Amino acid sequence: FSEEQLNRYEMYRRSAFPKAAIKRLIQSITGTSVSQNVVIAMSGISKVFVGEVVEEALDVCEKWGEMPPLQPKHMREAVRRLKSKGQIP
Amino acid sequence: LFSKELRCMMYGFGDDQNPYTESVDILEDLVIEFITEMTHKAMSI
Repeated sequence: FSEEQLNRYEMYRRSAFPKAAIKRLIQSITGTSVSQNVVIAMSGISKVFVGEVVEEALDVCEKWGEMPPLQPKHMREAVRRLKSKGQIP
Repeated sequence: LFSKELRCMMYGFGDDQNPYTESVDILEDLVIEFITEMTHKAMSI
């Protein structure tokens, strides 16, 4: 296989949202303190959420012929399909 | 907020190793919006 595939999975595997901002964003709604689990937990669901968009976004990108980097038009035309498919809130 | 980690996250999913900053912004919103919704939905139970 290639170093890019290797380097793309390594970036995948280790990428994650900063605990700091997930805690700050969550507590700006709850109005209260939240466990680290709630923060850790919330980060997987958020990562997964991102994953699903990019894939849709990528699939859009290519059927429209075009190529990455994904454009804002790819991001939004992807969000719609995932709602029509009922897969994201 | 996440423009740099979400950037290495867009790569691990198939985007360019250098996603368009423009798009990384739209994505951060979708996420900030997402977390919130979940946050409201979760408390509700």
